[PDB]
Amino acid sequence: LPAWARPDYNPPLVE
Amino acid sequence: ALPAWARPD
Amino acid sequence: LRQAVMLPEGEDLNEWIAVNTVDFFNQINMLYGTITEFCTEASCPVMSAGPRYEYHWADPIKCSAPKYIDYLMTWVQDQLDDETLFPSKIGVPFPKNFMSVAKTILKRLFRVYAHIYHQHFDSVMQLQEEAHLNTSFKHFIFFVQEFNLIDRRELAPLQELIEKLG
Ligand SMILES: [Zn+2]
Repeated sequence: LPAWARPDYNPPLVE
Repeated sequence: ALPAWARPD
Repeated sequence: LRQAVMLPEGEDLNEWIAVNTVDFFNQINMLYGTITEFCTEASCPVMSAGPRYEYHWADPIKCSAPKYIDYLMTWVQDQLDDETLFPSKIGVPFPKNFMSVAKTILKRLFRVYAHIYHQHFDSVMQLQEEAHLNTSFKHFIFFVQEFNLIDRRELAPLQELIEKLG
């Protein structure tokens, strides 16, 4: 399964 | 018509 | 984003939804464009969003993701260019079925995000488009949630992601 599926996944956003 | 998603077989 | 997506003071709801819908179409059009090289007839013989969700052409009749997404995106662009649906001239009101058409457009754009996240996240990361993808999707989702523009069933494929972003 994809990385974003992990419960520890912290969605990286544009800065 | 692009119907709603369905569970695959 | 919770504030940015809110209807500006005195602003017309339809116009607000219209302007933002165009922006969302452009963002997903751009994001999908970056991975078209990796979304082929061979890689994606059927339009899906992971092992639990699939999108039929008609229902069942199935079709590839590239064909499905191209048709869906072409249809959306045509709606955006329909003066009767998305009036650009002053004084011309939005049609009575505008909200319904806008919701259908947004429900469909969602499926493109779903497909990219489930079937091409590896390409997204490789192209270093992960932050971009998340940012546009977050804006998209926050906007739809603010006006409840997409039914719960449709959102199922990225529900886990939706919660994390919230
Ligand atoms: Zn694909």
